[PDB]
Amino acid sequence: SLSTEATAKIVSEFGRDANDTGSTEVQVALLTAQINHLQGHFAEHKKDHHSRRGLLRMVSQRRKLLDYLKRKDVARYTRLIERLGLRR
RNA sequence: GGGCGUUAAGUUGCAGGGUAUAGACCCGAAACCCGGUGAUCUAGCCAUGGGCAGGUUGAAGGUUGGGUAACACUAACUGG
Ligand SMILES: [Mg+2]
Ligand SMILES: [Mg+2]
Repeated sequence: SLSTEATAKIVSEFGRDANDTGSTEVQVALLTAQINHLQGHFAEHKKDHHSRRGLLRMVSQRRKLLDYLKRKDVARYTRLIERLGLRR
């Protein structure tokens, strides 16, 4: 689950202060950040089915809570995906 | 007693009739063996030079976009 140090960086700008660790902005950011790095892990290995199963949770959850906010505070999303990368 | 002999002139030439060896009345095989001449046709190969109007289809490969959590996937265009 990446480094205990890491994510320290990403709570800023996304969050209003450090240890504001629960804004939906950050977890999404935490998830993507892992996922992205973590796609390297499945390049090599790749027949590591089990590890993948955990991945999709990250992806499922990410997407599930990326949909939550779509209902609350409009364009509190259109100010973060492009800020990050993903709307495919 | 028996068998074969003694009682029957031969021989050397010349001509003829046969026969033996020879091609041995004449013509005639398909073949067998020896030694030469042939890859200017043709089979294959070896160098060295030529030839294939015109019209199709459109593999791999590349680029881009869609698609994926990432892949798969898919669309043009390019390519030949
Ligand atoms: Mg562990
Ligand atoms: Mg010749």
